[PDB]
Amino acid sequence: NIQGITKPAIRRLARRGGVKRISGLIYEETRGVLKVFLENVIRDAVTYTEHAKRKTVTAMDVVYALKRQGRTLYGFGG
Amino acid sequence: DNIQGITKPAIRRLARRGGVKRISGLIYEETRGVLKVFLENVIRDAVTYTEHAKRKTVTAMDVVYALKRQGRTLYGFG
Amino acid sequence: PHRYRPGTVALREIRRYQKSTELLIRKLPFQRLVREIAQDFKTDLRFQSSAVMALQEASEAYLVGLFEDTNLCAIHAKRVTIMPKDIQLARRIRGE
Amino acid sequence: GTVALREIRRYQKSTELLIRKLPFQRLVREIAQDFKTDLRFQSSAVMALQEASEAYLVGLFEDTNLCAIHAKRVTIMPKDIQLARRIRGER
Amino acid sequence: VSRSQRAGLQFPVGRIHRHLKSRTTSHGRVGATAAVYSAAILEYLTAEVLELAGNASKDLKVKRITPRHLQLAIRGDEELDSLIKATIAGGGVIPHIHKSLI
Amino acid sequence: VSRSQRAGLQFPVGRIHRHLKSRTTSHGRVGATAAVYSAAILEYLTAEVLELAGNASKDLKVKRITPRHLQLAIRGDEELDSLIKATIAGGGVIPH
Amino acid sequence: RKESYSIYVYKVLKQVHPDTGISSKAMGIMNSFVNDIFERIAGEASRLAHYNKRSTITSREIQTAVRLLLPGELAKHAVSEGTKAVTKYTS
Amino acid sequence: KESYSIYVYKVLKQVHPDTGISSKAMGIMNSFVNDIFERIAGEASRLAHYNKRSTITSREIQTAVRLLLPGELAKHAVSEGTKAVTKYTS
DNA sequence: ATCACAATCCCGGTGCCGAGGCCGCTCAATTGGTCGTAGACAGCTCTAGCACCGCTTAAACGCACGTACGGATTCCGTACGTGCGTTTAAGCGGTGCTAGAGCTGTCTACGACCAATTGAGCGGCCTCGGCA
DNA sequence: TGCCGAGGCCGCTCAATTGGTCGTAGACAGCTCTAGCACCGCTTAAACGCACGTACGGAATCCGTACGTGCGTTTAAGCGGTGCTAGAGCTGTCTACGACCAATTGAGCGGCCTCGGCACCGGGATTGTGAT
Repeated sequence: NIQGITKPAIRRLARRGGVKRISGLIYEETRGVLKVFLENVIRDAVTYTEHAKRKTVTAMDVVYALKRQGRTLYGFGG
Repeated sequence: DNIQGITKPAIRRLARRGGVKRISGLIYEETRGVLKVFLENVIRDAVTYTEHAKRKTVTAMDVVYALKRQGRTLYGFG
Repeated sequence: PHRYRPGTVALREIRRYQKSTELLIRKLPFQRLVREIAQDFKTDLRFQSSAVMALQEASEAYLVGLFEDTNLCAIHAKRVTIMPKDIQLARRIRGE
Repeated sequence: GTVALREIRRYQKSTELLIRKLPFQRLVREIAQDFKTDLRFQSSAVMALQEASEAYLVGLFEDTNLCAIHAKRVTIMPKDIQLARRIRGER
Repeated sequence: VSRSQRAGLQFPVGRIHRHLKSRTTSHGRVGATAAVYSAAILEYLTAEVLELAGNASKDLKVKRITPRHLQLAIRGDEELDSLIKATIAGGGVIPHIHKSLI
Repeated sequence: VSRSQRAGLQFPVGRIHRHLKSRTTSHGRVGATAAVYSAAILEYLTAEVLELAGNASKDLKVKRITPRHLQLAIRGDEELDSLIKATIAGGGVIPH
Repeated sequence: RKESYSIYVYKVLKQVHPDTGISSKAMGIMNSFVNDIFERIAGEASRLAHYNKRSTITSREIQTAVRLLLPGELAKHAVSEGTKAVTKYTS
Repeated sequence: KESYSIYVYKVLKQVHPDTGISSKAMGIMNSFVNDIFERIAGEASRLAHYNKRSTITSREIQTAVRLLLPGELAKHAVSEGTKAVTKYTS
């Protein structure tokens, strides 16, 4: 499912970063990077959700986890 | 002109402890500017802390609080 | 037959995707990935659509900034091609 | 390049300060003069400022050496300091 | 007769006071002038960011401020860039291609 | 019977309760077992750090802990390095 | 009920831009910005009250907090606006 | 002035019975303990704020520890806190 | 320097969904006394910060000398980019079902406060073993 | 080889423990209506595999310079003393304004409605690309 983040998607994310030539080994490394980031944020989101005794994850859990990690996000209620 | 009081051998020592093996002669001016900027920020915050307490002597507490504001937490004086 | 010399379409894509504001990862694959990742921490979870949207936006911003730092690292080595070692250097200097 | 390595080992071995106390104290007082006229400093404040400054500069030099190694060089240059301080966001 | 009107502001002094008393520590109080100062600060900061975003929107010949214009305004000023370090949702990035790439 | 003995700890439950009450819940109240849990966490972390520092000191063949040993212990563990990121006055640097 | 900062942000916008509008997404962004900056200022004020062993938050503490967070050329103007508001309110 | 010197010394002599500590290391330990306590208190108060609660309990401290400490440290800290609370209630 | 061409900007139309304004109600901002308690203010003091001077000497500085290293040049093969044909899996609209988040009412476990007692931390003095 | 510091005995003093009171925070049960999840059919678009070819990374070579090392002279840092005085810290007074409370009324939060500004399509105008 992490393979579902396709090569053209990483190419587009690189184009938005101004990258003109992309090595053929970039994509696996970027997949690892994204997996680590998501694992770090989702863990705190689920921690908040479990503390609230809820079975659902809300946008505010994600926003609080991101603010905790140092990646404050604007436009989702926090 | 006391910024020149940070002598070149002292900058060499700081670079040696950091693992730098060979140093360009243009490094010293860059290091002096970097140190001046850092010192300016920390001292500004410390002086603000001193002023809010209506005093004329800068304690170690003011320096520690100013450093903590910048995310440069320092143990041993707090 | 018309062929553009390798390097022109890359710049055209750079301009196009730096002009837009949309998301660049497909929605359904990212939702599937998020659900599978969260499957480890908890069983039988539920995700508000806004939770997945916030996660996707945070991930996209993080990856874009990381790629910009990587491009700086690559240009530093007198290159034009970004490489895994430049990603690693960008991540290490950042502290991550 | 032998004495450089010996000094590298010796300086990572020890724990003392590397900037002389009086020049740094004069620098600190001159910097603080522009913020509030007629300020005084405890010895603890100046010592803490020196400790923080030395740690900061050593870490920055580590990052700069990494940038230099990246470009297949061994001599650090101002460009490496600038890249290190731009990636961190210190600029 | 409202406290903000006596202070000549738009942001509410009273509601800001109520939110301030709910942030203090035990046996803590909040002066009535702290709300005045905080309301003035918030009004000034919002005015600055909104004026910059309005200029950015006027450049693109539009009548509505979007996340894109907020990102353009914030990332185009050094003070607001340093102070605001958040991920504006749907704001994209500022276009810039390095010279050595062309 | 002090609450520490009831909890079987070494840190002061009463003083930690007072300190938690000072920061409070923004004019609220603090539960009974909050102090016990906080004291337990503080004791565990201090025990871990001091054990590592004592091992470092014994490896250096000395009978007293110094800030150098504290930094040697902290930087020698991944998780203690992640949790603690402060500058320790008088500790030097890890050889590399 | 869920209170929000939409009214005052719209009032400020129509004060400084009597022809431009704002979006729902921009409204949410401004809500988040105001909430975050207010939280930062309030936290700094609380810490400042604790440091001097006080218990009353005062406009002196808010001024010092604004001086601590906001970068230069913003601290000056923000402090000017706050002082003007305080002086008018006392009048 | 209040300090954690005696409790830190007791913990030290519990771990290493034949090791002493210098004054500077005591200062380092005092600052470290104060910093960790400040972090835990702030996280717990914020957690009370988010869920519209007014009382800090064992659950808030447990979630704060789970959020702040990394990996195995969180697991063992949670275990020790649970043991202490179960002993206290008994 | 010239010129055909894929590609992008500009202008015009449309019709669709979101902003902006208006109503009603309700929750909280505002007012007036009471009271007390947290802080501004005046003194005292004795701590510690600062301004001199001598002097010892270890650190810094100026100069010479040689070689290790960074930068320009050249060359070449392979990894990338570009475009085309096929396909395959996302996106949209509709349908249905059900877990579960959210509000409300009771009440019962729990924590704050005060008066008394006492016991565990904090500072003082000292010294003999760890350390530079 | 001592000297310079940490571990221990001792002085009280402030806060931690008991216990009863009393209000209230939240645990729990119950119901409601939202919203998350699952399935299905089309259908246009994006992804994937492939062929071909130019640009680019990386290596090898050469050379000039710039950086490290050593030596001798100079200097100013650090130690060690000395008087001296602001001012940080503590005590005590008295008081100025913020919290609690009761009553009340207006500003803002949901809900709704409407039109106009932004989004997509389509056709000319332009503008770098790339062979000539």
